[PDB]
Amino acid sequence: PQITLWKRPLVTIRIGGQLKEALLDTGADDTVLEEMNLPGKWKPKMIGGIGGFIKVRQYDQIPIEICGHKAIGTVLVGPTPVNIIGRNLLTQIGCTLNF
Amino acid sequence: PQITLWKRPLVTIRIGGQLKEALLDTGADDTVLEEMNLPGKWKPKMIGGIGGFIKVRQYDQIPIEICGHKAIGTVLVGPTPVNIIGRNLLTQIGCTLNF
Ligand SMILES: CC[C@H](C)[C@H](NC(C)=O)C(=O)N[C@@H](Cc1ccccc1)[C@H](O)CN(CC(C)C)S(=O)(=O)c1ccc(OC)cc1
Repeated sequence: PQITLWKRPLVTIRIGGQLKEALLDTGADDTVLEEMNLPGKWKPKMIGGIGGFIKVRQYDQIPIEICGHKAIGTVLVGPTPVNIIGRNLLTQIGCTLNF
Repeated sequence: PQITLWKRPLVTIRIGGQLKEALLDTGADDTVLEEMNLPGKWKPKMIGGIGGFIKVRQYDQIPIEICGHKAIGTVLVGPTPVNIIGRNLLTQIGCTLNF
């Protein structure tokens, strides 16, 4: 799709069999989802943004369908203000910025 | 132009006499610039992201050129680690996400 930006670019994602809403975030290096259970091993990680750093759980090689497009990659889980799809997965689904 | 997301989507902006590098950020509602002593009236604001909230100064109707495209609107100024072009200005330069 072509998505304009007069509203937040929120899309439905499917992960671990569940539907969620998530923000397509070109200013995010990584994908960070609100607290949830995901299967498999994870490792502790810290990530930072505008207000400082937070602790997250890093799950590698997780499948996620974003607005109908398949990705499989690293998903961070922790106290993010909103579910965020970052560049690691935006690149996988062929997302570009255009003007 | 088309901008891929393999790397941070940094572009050159002009506001004042300072050319700066800023992120084209679809995850940002508002535009947030690194500390700079802009002239004019402002209002205090708090904005929140990963790690919590920071205090910024809200300046209105500020001309900013983004990649040679003229925009004018609200810019938030404070202790962000990166200059952030938000949706309020991305819409004005006709920027979309595409996949
Ligand atoms: C991967 C971790 C994290 C998500 C990301 N950090 C990095 C290093 O990519 C980030 O915070 N990304 C930021 C941009 C960024 C990048 C690097 C360092 C600091 C910030 C994000 O794109 C915009 N922000 C709003 C979001 C959190 C809903 S925001 O910046 O917090 C924000 C919040 C409110 C705004 O206006 C209301 C505008 C912007």
